[PDB]
Amino acid sequence: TLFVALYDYEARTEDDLSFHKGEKFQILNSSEGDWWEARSLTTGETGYIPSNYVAPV
Ligand code: NA
Ligand code: NA
Repeated sequence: TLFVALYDYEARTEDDLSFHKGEKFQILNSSEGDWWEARSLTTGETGYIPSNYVAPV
């Protein structure tokens, strides 16, 4: 399942990942809590994204 960003998000540090609304992600870890480790299908960048900012495609 891919996930798609509902809103733009600007990351605070190198650990979280900035993204634009409509960006799609493949999710690598969702089991660690509510920030999921994800790779952007736009750029390939990988980092934590807030799981409440994305929805399944
Ligand atoms: Na970042
Ligand atoms: Na969500």
